[PDB]
Amino acid sequence: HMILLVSPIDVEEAKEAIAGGADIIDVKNPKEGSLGANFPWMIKAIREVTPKDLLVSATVGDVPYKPGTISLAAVGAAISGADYIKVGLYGVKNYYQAVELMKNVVRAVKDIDENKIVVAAGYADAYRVGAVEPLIVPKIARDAGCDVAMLDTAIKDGKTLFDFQSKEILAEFVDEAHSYGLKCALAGSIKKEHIPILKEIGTDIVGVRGAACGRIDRELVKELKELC
Amino acid sequence: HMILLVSPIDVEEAKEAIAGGADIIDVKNPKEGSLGANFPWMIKAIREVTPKDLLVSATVGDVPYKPGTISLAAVGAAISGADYIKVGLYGVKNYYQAVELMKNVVRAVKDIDENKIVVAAGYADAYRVGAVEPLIVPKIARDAGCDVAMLDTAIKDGKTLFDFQSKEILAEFVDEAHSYGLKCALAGSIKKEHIPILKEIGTDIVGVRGAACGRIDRELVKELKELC
Amino acid sequence: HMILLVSPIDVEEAKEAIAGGADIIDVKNPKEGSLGANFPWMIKAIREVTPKDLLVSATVGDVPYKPGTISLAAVGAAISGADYIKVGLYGVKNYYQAVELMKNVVRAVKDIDENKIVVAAGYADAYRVGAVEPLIVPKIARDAGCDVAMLDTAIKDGKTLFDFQSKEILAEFVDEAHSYGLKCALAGSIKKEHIPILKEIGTDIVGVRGAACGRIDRELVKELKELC
Amino acid sequence: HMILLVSPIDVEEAKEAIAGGADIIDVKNPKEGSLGANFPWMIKAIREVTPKDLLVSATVGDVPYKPGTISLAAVGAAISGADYIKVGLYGVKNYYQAVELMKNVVRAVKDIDENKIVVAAGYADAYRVGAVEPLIVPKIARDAGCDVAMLDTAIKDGKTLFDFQSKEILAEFVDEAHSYGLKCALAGSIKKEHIPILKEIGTDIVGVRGAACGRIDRELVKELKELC
Amino acid sequence: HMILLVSPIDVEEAKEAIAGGADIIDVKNPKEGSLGANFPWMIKAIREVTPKDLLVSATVGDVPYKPGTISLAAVGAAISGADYIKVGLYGVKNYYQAVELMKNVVRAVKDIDENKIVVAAGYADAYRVGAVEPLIVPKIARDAGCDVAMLDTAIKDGKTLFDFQSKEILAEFVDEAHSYGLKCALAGSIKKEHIPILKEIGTDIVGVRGAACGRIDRELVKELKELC
Amino acid sequence: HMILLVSPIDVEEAKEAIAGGADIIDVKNPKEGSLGANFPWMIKAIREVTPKDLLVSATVGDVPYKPGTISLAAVGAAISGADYIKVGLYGVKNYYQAVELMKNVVRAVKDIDENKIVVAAGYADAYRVGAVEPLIVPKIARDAGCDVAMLDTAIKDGKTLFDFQSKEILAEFVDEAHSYGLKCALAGSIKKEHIPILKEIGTDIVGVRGAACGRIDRELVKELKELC
Repeated sequence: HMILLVSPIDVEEAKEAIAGGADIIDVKNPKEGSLGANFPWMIKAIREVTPKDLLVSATVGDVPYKPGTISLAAVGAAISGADYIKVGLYGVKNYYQAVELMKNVVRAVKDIDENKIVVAAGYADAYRVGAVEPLIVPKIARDAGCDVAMLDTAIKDGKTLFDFQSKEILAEFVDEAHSYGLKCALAGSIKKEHIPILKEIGTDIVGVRGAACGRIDRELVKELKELC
Repeated sequence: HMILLVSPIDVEEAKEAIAGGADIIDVKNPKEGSLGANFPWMIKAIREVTPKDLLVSATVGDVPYKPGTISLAAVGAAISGADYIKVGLYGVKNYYQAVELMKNVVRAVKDIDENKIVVAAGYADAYRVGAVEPLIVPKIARDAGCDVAMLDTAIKDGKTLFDFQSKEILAEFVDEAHSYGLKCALAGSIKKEHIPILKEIGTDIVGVRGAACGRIDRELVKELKELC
Repeated sequence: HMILLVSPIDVEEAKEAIAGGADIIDVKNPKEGSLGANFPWMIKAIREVTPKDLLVSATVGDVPYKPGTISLAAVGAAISGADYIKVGLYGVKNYYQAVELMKNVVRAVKDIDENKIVVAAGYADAYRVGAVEPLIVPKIARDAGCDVAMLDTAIKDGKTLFDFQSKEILAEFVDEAHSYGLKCALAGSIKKEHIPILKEIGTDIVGVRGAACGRIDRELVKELKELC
Repeated sequence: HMILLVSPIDVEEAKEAIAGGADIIDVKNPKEGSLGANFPWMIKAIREVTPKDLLVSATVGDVPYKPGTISLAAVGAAISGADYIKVGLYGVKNYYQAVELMKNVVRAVKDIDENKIVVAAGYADAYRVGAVEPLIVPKIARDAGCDVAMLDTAIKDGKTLFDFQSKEILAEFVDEAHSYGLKCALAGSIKKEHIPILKEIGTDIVGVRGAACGRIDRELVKELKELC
Repeated sequence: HMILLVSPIDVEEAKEAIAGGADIIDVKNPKEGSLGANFPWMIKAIREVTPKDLLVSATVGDVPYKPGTISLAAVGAAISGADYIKVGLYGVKNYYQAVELMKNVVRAVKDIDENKIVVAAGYADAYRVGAVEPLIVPKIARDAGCDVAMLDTAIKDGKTLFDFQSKEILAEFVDEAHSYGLKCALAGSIKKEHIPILKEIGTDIVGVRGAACGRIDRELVKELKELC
Repeated sequence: HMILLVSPIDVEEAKEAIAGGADIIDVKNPKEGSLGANFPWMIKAIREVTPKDLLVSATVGDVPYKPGTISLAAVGAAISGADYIKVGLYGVKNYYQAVELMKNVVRAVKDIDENKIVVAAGYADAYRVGAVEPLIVPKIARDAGCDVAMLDTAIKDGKTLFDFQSKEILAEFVDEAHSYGLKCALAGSIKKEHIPILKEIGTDIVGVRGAACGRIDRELVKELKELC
């Protein structure tokens, strides 16, 4: 079974995603990057509109290597109502820098609530932005004590997760994350056609917006949910 | 009268700064830059050790132009016990970018408590790092609804605030901040010799570490406090 | 009352600008940048064709921080017949560099004739080119002993002065320049629609080319002059 | 016979260079680069102190590719009293850019006085600064209608002309300049030991300062003059 | 008499070039740059399909300044069947770096076969890519002991050899190469119209592809051969 | 059992390494980078002096992403007598670029001699130079059909393999390479103290120079060999 994560642009789109059967309502800000951070008031508004039985995810940004700043930002997201706190490993260049930043984020979030989930997200197209190698995100997540290893695309030019990573390499990524006791989330201009492929490789969470649109349509969210 | 702000490296140095008569205990992390952010657990530990009649300040970083990330970081610092939240205007390039970021930080902080103080900090040596022009900091603080306009040095190579800014320009900066109803904080490898000059021009807050030292000595803090 | 400055590409366009009622005939070279310098023979030819009761302006370039070179260039422009000598503050990064360069240009020009006018020009979109903050241009002009504080756009991609600066900030810029005894010139793909706004805020000089057009039409210059 | 060119730092050093037997008194500003431009008032003061029978040289800078600005700067230097106007081919990247800039400088100077001399100067160590290839300076000078082809060093780290160019390549440079009817000037931390080598290859002008120093000593200038 | 060099994209295009009367069959890989290196198996396949009375040329790349790597690559090209080993002087910045790299390539090739020919190729548009000045290529080839001095274009945007170099400068380049006992090859989006000009100046080898197309046609190669 | 690889600077150092018990004699050129390529004549001289029962290794460089150039260079190294052909994965940015380049090198080498060994070498400190993530080298080597997965240091500032990679991460690297049927070589300012650690984790080959010195001493090589 695959969990459906939807990233609405506003409170109205969140209601649509909820009505359609989305499992996680993700709060991000595309103007600030792939995993750009939205504001504390927006995360709070989204947690307020989201039913109790569903989880809210929020990004802290396509982050530079600033452990202190990002640890404080993760506190801001958690306090604001995020159940999943997601870090875009953008400015971190290698395994060690990424583990150092993520360890501090993990401590910061768990200190707010031990039940909150930390997501280490790498970019499938990291080479286009100089970000940390995506294939080492499962080890970064394992060694930092994260709960979820994720991939998304950094540049939103229409090129998908599958244009940057082969099915075999992605299947290896998922297997490796699972071997470390982690869940695996995959996104990057995902289309309905990609859903059975992601389900097949054992992906735990799929992230979408475009596939549900143009604005989010509950009928299309329902269609995606059925495919999961 | 000038308020003395001291930036201790640890809880032990904070106790030393408190014992010596420091008015504000500033929590920063030099490893992450001039106004590098420390961790939520450190801000909390410092507020716990600091007497209730003294204020705690915390930096959110030498920030990139990421309003959402920085607004969340400001929440993290405020929740952790910071009374003053300081933003290093590093990655912001002009007046508009700086106002947009600071307006969002002001909302994030004032939403928690209208009594918490927001400091917009520019770099006296901004040109060495590509940061926003320091002389427009008072207008950025005015237009973003900040409480304090501050200058510090970006590069810690021993060059002081006075090596980058003339007494006349600094006196103009202080007068302009006061004309907009703001307080003015000045720092940048400040030495004991600089204190009467800063007092003379009407500076509200002086920031130090090196002058109180290599470790923070309460006797040296006392000496600086007497000069204020 | 607003003075109309027109920047013709050749002697024929200058005649058109003169016939249409332009007050200042500005000699620049767009091939070398926003305020690119034209040649001594062109400034001389333009002053020869321009009636004695009108003033000739000439740019010395989108200048790097080379006080000696620019002071010599200001001499070249003045000797060639320029009444206004305009410096594009491009390569100067801060207040101090800009004041040092402009003080030397002011000496070079005032030594020739105290009646010749020195214009310190900043870019409304300075952040796109790394140039000195435009909002400190009035203080640079005050402290260097310039006569006019000006703004123009650095990149000629069709984005105007009003796309980079708000009416309120521009009104503050004009008021500040006037408070220091300076005149204020504003340009940056100015359109006919912008003229009443610029007049309203107390702008002394408006610079155009595109609005008077693709070639300078005397009828269009007349229309702009009537609006001033 | 080799002509001795000396670059004094002030009017007092110029008097010393004159007394020692220097043939050309060169006015440059090392703070602005290898061939950094001094101010119009300094060139004028040097021409005023220099006897009628000696020539004054002045640089217009380590120039960017800005023909208009540099043509105006050459006018400033010529008007100020420079007999030789020297252009440092720094920001020009190839033959065509260098010829375009130099042709305009040549027109500008000759329009002031047909008897004035234009010097195209390349850097022996151009690769260290990205400047135009020094070995093509004789063709640039020929094709732009310059009078002198020159080489100097861009970075003043103590590395000489001979550390960057072999005697054979320099002899070829001199022969080529002579074949085009040009004079050849050579400089670049020249020492007394280098003088017979430069004379041997047929160099017309040698540029010094250090070899005459520490301040210029007329006795050492006399010694260098005897070696020429 | 001018020799016709054609650069086919595959074995089939090579056969067309051969049938049409091409004298040299050049093996390059546009994906890796202007003079990008193809693979050993491709050079071998081309040498096999080419009649023994015709020569095969192969590039080793738009090379960085890595003498050892490039000397080994030249061995690879020679062993693979290349008669002409062409080096694109891309990453070399000046005369000395280019002579050092080329001397090592010459030794590497000569140690395989004394009869194999070494081409030192510069870019007519070197300024666009930061490559060594094209006008010094004849001296680099002379001093490194190369057999051929060549120019091509670095960027394949449709701008030709004649857009970057004047006929006079090219005639000087050819004369200089001949004076050093070298052959001269010229290429850079050459069109049929350029052929009589190149023949007139004494060019030994002309390089084409586009002028023979769209795929290479033997009829078009025949037409170009007649013009040679 | 660990194999001892020694990188001598000359033929005399190679003899010392051989006499001391070195198993692989590695030919590199530090002037061109960490894994800078030496010349064909040097590889040939080393293969000649080395007893036939020992293997010779040679680097093709800290390579840019130029498959054709590098494939030709690998042919040059193989033809010259290298048994191991080592590629420094420097300019390749990700898994895909590295696999593409390495697959071509593997084909080029195999076409010369099936018994020759291809080493895919990554940098333990890749982040300092922008090179491909070292932790994905075992997958690159597996997928390109290489025989050996190696790590070395890019910058020779005295910082070792152990300063950049933890013993656990290195043990994982070795286990992963072995799981894909590869051998693992580790180097990077290795000291005698590091040898038991490398042996413990199952490293197949250890690379040294400094630990055997100052020039290579057979007594010191013998000591290192005993530790292996």
